[PDB]
Formats: sequence, C-alpha cells, structure tokens
Amino acid sequence: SMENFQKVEKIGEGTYGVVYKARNKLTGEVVALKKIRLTEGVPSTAIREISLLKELNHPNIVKLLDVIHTENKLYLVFEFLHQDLKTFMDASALTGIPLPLIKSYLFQLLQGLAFCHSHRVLHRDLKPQNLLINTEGAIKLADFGLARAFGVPVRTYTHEVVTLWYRAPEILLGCKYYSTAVDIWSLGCIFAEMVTRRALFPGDSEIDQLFRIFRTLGTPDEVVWPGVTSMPDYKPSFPKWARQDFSKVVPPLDEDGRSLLSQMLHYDPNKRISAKAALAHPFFQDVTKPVPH
Amino acid sequence: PDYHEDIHTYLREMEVKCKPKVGYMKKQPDITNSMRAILVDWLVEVGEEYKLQNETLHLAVNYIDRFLSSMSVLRGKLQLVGTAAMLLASKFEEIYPPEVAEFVYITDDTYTKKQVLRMEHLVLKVLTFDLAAPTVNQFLTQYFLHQQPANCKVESLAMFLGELSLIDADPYLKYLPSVIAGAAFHLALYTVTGQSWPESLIRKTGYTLESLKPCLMDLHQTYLKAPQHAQQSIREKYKNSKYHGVSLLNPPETLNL
Ligand SMILES: Cc1ccc(Cl)c(N(CC#N)c2cc(Nc3ccc(OC[C@H](O)CN(C)C)cc3)ncn2)c1
Ligand SMILES: [Mg+2]
Repeated sequence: SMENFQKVEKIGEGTYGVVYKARNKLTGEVVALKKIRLTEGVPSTAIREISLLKELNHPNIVKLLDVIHTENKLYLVFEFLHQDLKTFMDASALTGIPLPLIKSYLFQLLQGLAFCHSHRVLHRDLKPQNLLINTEGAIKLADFGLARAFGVPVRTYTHEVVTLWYRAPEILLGCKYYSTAVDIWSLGCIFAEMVTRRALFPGDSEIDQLFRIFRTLGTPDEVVWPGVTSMPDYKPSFPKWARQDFSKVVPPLDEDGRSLLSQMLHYDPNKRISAKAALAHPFFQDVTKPVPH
Repeated sequence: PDYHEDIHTYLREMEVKCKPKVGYMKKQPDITNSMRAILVDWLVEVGEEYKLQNETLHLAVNYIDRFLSSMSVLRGKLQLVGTAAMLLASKFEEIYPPEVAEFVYITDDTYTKKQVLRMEHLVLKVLTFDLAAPTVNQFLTQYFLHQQPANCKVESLAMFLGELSLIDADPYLKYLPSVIAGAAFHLALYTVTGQSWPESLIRKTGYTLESLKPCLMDLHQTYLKAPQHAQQSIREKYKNSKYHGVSLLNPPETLNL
C-alpha cells in the first residue's frame, strides 16, 4: 500500500498523527503523509477531516490525494507544500513581507475560506502554522482536524475550540452559537500578523486573551455588540478600555487595509465581514500573485 | 443570509449524490423492510438513551441504507451494521460521542468490541469515508427560518414526521430529504396553524404543493396510522416536553389539496 512512497523526512506533528514528506516512486510526486496508528476505533478528528476534505476541491485548500486504510494504520496522502506561513514570517524578520504578497495571501485565504463556508464547513483552527505556501505564490488552508460541518442555523458545537491567540471573543465569552465569523476573526489576527510579524493578541489565558482584545478594540458595550452583557462569561467588572485609533493597531497599513482589518475584527459576529464580501474590498483592487523569496 | 443560499444549493446537489438506491431491499436475500423498520426503531431508542442529536440518527440511517445498497447482510448481522453506523454518526456529529463500550453494551453483548470496530472500518470503506450526507433534518431547519412567526409546535411536529419516514423504506427510500422535509414542514404547519407551504419556500426550493403532493400523500397516511404501526419509539420520544408533546396532537382528517 505504501509500497510506492519513499519517505524523505519528517515534517512534524498535526492536530493528531505524524506527518512525513514522501515521494511517489512511480510518478515523482511529493506528498505529505499523515500516519494514524489505530482502542476507540477511527478518531472522530480523522473521520471529519477525510469526509470534509474529499468534499473541498479549491486552489486554496490543501488537496487530500488519497486514503490508505489498513486494519493497522490509516494514512492520509496530501499534496506537499514547501512550508507554512509561520516559518515564512520568521524568515522575513529583517525584510518583512512586501505588501503585494500580504495582500495576495489574504485574497487567497479569503477565497479558500469562502469556499469552506459555502460548503457548510467551519475550519476552527486558522493560525499561520496551518496555512501552507508554495514556491509559485499560492497559500492554502490546511489541518481540517478541528473542522466541522455546520447546519443552517447553527446548533451549539464544541466550546473547546480555536488556538487561543486566534480565538474570537464570542468563543471566549461563551456564546452558545458561534458560526463562520470565528474563522474571519482568526484571519483578521493573521492579516495583522503578516504586517507586524508578531501575533496581535498573544494572551496566556482566556481572561488575558479577552483583556488584550479589549485594550486594542475597546471593551465592547451594548451599543457595539448588542447582547454582550448577557453572554455567559461576560462580567460587569470587566475593565472598560477606550477604543484605540485603528491606525495605531497596525501602523504600516494604509486606509483600505485598515478598513478591511477593522471589518474582520468587528465584535458583533453578525456585523463581522464575510469571506465572500471581503473579496470585493478596495484593499484588493490592485491584487497580484507575486512569488515569495 | 451570509451563505444560507450557497449552502441550500450545495445540499441539493449532495443529496442526489448521497442517495441510497431505491430498490435495494428486493436484492437483499435475507432481510426485509420490516427488519429494517425494527433496527431503525431500536436506533431511535439508543439515541434517546444516550441523548444523541436528531441529526446523528438521520445520519446513521443514511449510512445504513447506502451500505445495504451495495452490501448483502444476513439478519443476525443487521444490528451490527446499525451499531457501527450509529457509532460513526456520533463521531461525525456529536460533541461527546458515546464510547465504543457503550455501543457494545446496548447490543446486549450480541457482538464483541472487535466486531463493532471491524464493522466500523468496513462501513467506512464501503461509504468511501463520505459521511457528510444531507438529511431531512438539515433541510427542515432551513425551512423553519421561513415561519411567520416561529412556532415550536410546528418545528417539533415537522421533526416528528420527518423522523417517522426513517422507519419505512417503502415508500420513503424513493424520496429525497429536501422533498420529505417539504412534506413534513407543510403537514406540520397545516396541522398546527392551518397554514400552507409558504411562497418564500417556493422561491427558495422551487417546490410547490403539487410537486410535494406524492410525498405528502404518503406522509399523511403514516401520520394517520402512526398509533397502530408496529414500531412506536418515535411516538413515545415525541411525547416528551422537549418536543412539546407533538406526537399527542391530532392528525387532520384531510389535507384539502
Ligand atoms: C506537521 C504538519 C503541520 C501542519 C500541516 Cl498543515 C501539515 N500538513 C498536513 C496537512 N494538511 C502538511 C504540511 C506540508 N508542508 C510543510 C508544513 C510545515 C513545515 O514546517 C517546517 C518547520 O519545521 C516547522 N517548525 C519550525 C516546527 C514544512 C512543510 N505540506 C502539506 N501538508 C503537517
Ligand atoms: Mg429482501
């Protein structure tokens, strides 16, 4: 079954299971292989990942190429991309990322994510480590191990969701319904981070996380976010911080860039911009697809 | 309405792709519609004992009907197929699925844990890991947003009717989830409020009362004969206050179509 793949090197460790770079000896094709040692049967994360990636064919969503499924092991065969955005951002310490690349990346991520939301999928773990880049200039959503298929309208899904730094305030305040808006939030934080090359809200805890978001965007009241003060994990002793001048949040950003990031980081999930609607933002009026260094 | 319409459209396409094959039961050498009726009804009981989502029940049943479309199963192995299917649907759909021992336990040790887990891999293989099937429940829930105003009795009764159609492969294997959900929503709406399938849902779905009629005439007789059907766990479940006691409501004598 794995007879035609030759391991090249280990890549790392996923939501679950272990990832190697491999090549197809017959075709020459380079692949990432997620191995799953198989208890409680097939992990629910693996079941969701496989069903949902098979549905999602998009230029900006990692391709699941095959599932090799033995009584012993389950292997997911992905197309191989050269790195993740995190490693790219670290490497850009002193250059920094050219605007045209930041823009092109965001345009692409918003394309992958719109397609996901159109196909009733929540990703629920967008972070730079899960966003993969090739040498031609593509970026792609990866790691659908935390993803789920959603209904219209949403039910309550897992609370214990989104790497903390990228986690939307409706999750942190315990709203019984979150939806597509939590993935827009995470992409907001990453847009910010591609520009500054540090994380926008690096909290150490749930309360530290909220407070950091509050010091940047202001503590939300019932005018900005109708319903906040009734949310389960809202506390009326919350310090009430002034909203900051948004040109301070990410200073290198021009007017259209600020406008966009502000709509992505809108408190009220219902007023937060959709991935679909964001594609048409004037920010992207001059978008190209430059290759990275 | 962010993506509600992209989503309806996608679910309309996937429901055709995910469809059981309407005539599979004649090709089954050993099991019947009646045996499948028994197994579904037990699955309802199981979902009640473990407090599973209605969606999880609709999903498992989809997995079973599609599995039985290509795989011949002896009558003493049907419950095994349905156990794995409910275990798979739990993993897909539940925040906290029951653990594999809980599934073994409720078969009353008909099967070992090895068998349940071996069946699970087999069901995955036959279904090619294609588990995000559209369901009647997924369609109803969108149709509910078209009520004026919302009515909990209407919702719980539409769910109750959509659920009864899971039991009887003849005639409901021949209808798509969106159509059954159509009939169910209209029949619920008419029974409780006197109203009909709204124009806004004609706009959304392209279905009219006329297109819904054949499914609707069947669903009406199911509702009328529900108290006398051999299988009775949906009727008892929907007597609970959680679903506003709707199985207690009187079916209309006629639909005036
Ligand atoms: C494991 C890990 C984490 C996240 C992901 Cl999406 C993946 N998957 C599987 C999926 N879906 C990849 C990776 C990949 N390429 C790659 C990804 C990171 C990478 O990082 C290099 C550094 O070593 C990271 N580090 C400093 C700790 C190098 C190559 N191409 C295709 N799929 C694997
Ligand atoms: Mg037969």
